[PDB]
Amino acid sequence: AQCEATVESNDAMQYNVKEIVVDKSCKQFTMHLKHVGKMAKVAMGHNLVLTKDADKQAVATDGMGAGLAQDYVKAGDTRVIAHTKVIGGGESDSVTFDVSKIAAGENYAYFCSFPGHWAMMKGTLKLGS
Ligand SMILES: [Cu+2]
Repeated sequence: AQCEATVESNDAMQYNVKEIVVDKSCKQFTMHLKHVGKMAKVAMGHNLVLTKDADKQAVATDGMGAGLAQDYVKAGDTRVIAHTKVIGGGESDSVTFDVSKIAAGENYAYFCSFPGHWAMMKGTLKLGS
């Protein structure tokens, strides 16, 4: 609703939403992440990272080497448009980004960069109205 969406992540390594559509009327957009499971962040942590589809694996790979304290996102990664921190069960986080950083027709991927999670936790985001 509005210029925001909510994605729930669980203990089975899956997002509940696979597609997010950003309305052209939005200048800013907010992504809310809820970890609805009950596992600790050191075992089942989840975040939400947004990049072009092409940068997915490169960003996830560098992110794994950043560490948990860095939310598994390489500090100042120029390929990451937006990202939340890594959360454990019972928690949540939000990230707001400038819609101008998004282009029509372009393909964007949101995925979890916690080690090994990217291959199963990913979705598509695009500008469309
Ligand atoms: Cu995850």
